[PDB]
Amino acid sequence: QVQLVQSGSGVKKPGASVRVSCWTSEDIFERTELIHWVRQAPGQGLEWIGWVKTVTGAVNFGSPDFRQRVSLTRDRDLFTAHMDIRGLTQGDTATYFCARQKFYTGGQGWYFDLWGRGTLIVVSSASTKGPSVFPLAPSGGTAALGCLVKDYFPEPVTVSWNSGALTSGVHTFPAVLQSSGLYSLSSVVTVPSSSLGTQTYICNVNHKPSNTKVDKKVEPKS
Amino acid sequence: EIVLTQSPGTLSLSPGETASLSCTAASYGHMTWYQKKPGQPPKLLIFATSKRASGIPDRFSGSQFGKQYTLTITRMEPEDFARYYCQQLEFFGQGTRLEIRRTVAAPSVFIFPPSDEQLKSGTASVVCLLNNFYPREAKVQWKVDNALQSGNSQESVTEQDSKDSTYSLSSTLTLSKADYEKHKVYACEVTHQGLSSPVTKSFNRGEC
Amino acid sequence: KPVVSTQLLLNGSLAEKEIRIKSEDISDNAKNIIVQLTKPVLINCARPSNNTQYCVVNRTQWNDTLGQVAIQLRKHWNTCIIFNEPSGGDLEITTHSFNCGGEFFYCNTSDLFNSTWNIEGTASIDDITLPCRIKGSGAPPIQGVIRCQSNITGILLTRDGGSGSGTCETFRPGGGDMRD
Ligand SMILES: [Ca+2]
Repeated sequence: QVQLVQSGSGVKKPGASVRVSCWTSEDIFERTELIHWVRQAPGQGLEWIGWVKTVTGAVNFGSPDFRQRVSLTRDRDLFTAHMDIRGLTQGDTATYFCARQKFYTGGQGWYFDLWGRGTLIVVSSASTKGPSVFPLAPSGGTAALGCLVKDYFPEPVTVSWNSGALTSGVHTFPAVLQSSGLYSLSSVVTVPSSSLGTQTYICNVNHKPSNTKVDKKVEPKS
Repeated sequence: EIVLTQSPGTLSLSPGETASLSCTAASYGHMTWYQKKPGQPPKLLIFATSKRASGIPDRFSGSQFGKQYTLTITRMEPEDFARYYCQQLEFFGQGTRLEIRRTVAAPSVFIFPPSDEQLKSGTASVVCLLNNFYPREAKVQWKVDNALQSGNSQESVTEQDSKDSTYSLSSTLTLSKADYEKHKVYACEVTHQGLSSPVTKSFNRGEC
Repeated sequence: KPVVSTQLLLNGSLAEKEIRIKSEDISDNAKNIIVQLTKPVLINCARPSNNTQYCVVNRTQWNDTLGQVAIQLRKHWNTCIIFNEPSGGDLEITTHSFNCGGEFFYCNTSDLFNSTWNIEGTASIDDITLPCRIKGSGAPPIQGVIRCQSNITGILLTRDGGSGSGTCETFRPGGGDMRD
C-alpha cells in the first residue's frame, strides 16, 4: 500500500551528510527511464533537485549548489536509488520526494506517474528534550481553555482531550519552531461557560521520542 | 525563475462548481498537472497538456492558449479540494490551493495570561486565540503598555474544518518574567474583514 | 538488454557542410544531444609498455572543432558556452570506452572538456594526451608496442538543468544509450 519505498525520516546535524534511499520491484524498475529527486520545505513549493538514469547511471542537477553536494546513484540489481547531501544546512530542512519517469519520447515533457510518500529531513543541532505543558485557563456563553506544549524536540506530539470523550470544538494547531531549537504547540477547546464548574477538562499530551506521557487538568483559577 | 508563474494562488469554490486553474509558461513546451493534499504524495492527473492518466475521471481536463496552460475541474467533488502545482519539464509552479467558499464569519477572540506554573520556570507566554473565522486572511497585533510589539511573537493557523468550513488562529508572545513585571497592560488587537472595527482583548496583570 | 554508451562517437557518418545537433527535444535536459562533425578529428592510441597506455588528439584541430561546436550551440541558446567533465554515471560515460585490438581501453577526456567560449569571437580562458588504462581483470596485461587508429565523427552530450544556473550554458559528455 504501495510502491515506491522511501527511507525513514531523520534529524541531521548542520554540516553532516544524509543517505536518503528509494526502492521498488523489478517489474516497476525495468519500466523506469529516470528517478528524479524533488524537495518541499514547509510553506514552500515542489522544487526539482536532480535526476538519475536507471540504465547508464548519468546525472543532472537543478543548480550549481546541488552539483557539488548532491550525489545520485542507483543499484541496477537490487532495483534501488540513493541521494547523498553533503554540508547539511537549515535551508535543507524539507520533505525530500522521489519520482519515476517512464521511458518516454521527446516533446511530451516530464511526467512522474509514481511518487514516494516522502522523507522528512530536519537539519537540527538540538538534542531530544521533553515537553512542558501549561494550562490556558478561562475567566459570554462560550469559554475557551486549552494547553501550551512548550520547548519540545523533535516532532510529533499526540494531543488529546478527556481521553477521546471530548472531540467537538477541539482545535489542535501545528507546531512552531522557536528562536531556540525547540518547537511550541497549543491545543484549545470550546465549551459553554456553564459546564466548566461541573465538567472536568483533562488534556492528554504524549511525546513518543522522550517517552513523555503528560495528562494535565484545566480549571478556572483566580 | 522568470517562466512558470501560476495563478490564482487560492480558489474559493463550492462543490458542483467548476474550477479553472491557469499556469503561465514563458515557452511552448508541454504542461503536466499534479494534485497534492497535506502530508500526501503528489498525484499525477494530467500530462502532455491535455492528456489524463489512467484512473483519473472526466471531471479534470487540460488546455493551452499560447503561454496560458489551464486545468479545469468541472462538477467539483469534496475530495478535489486540495493544492495544485504544474511542472513544465524541470520547473514547477508557485502553486494554487482550492478551498471551500462559505459565508463571511468574524473571529471569536480570547486571551490567556501566563500560568503560574510557567512563571516558576522563568518564561512568560501570553496566548491569543481567534476561533472559527472566514476568510483565512486576518491579522493580529500585540500591544504592551500601549506600544506596538513585533519581533517577539510567533503564529500558527489551522487547516479548514471539514464540518463548518472555517479556520482558527493562534499567536504566542513570549517574554522573560523580568521583562514581564515591568509592564501592567497587555493587549492584543485583531483585525479581520468580518469586523467593521478592531477587537482589543486585554487583561491587567496578577488580578483575578 | 546489454549496455551501450561513449563520450566520443567514432567511425560513423559525417555532416555534409556544417556541424549538426540531433535530439528528440533540445530543451529537454533528460534527453540526449547528438553532435555531428563536418571534418573528422583523428584519434591515435598506443600501449608501448607496462603500464603506459595513451590516446593522442591534435590541439589545433580540437580547439577548431570545439569553438565551432559552440557557434552551433549558440543557435539554440544565444549565450556564453562551457564544455565540462561529467559529475556522475558508469565508466563508459565517465571515460572514452573502446576496444582496440583485443584490449578494452578506458581513457580520461578531462583535457578535451574544460573550455569556456565567449559570446564574441569565440575564446579560450587564456598536444593533447589522454591518460588511458586497460582492465586488469582477465587477464595480466600484454606488452608493447600496440597501436590504435580511429576517427571522431561525433559527440554525445547532456546539457545541465536549472534556472539557478544562469550566465553561460554547460554541456557534459555521456547520455543517453542509443545512437543515430
Ligand atoms: Ca481567500
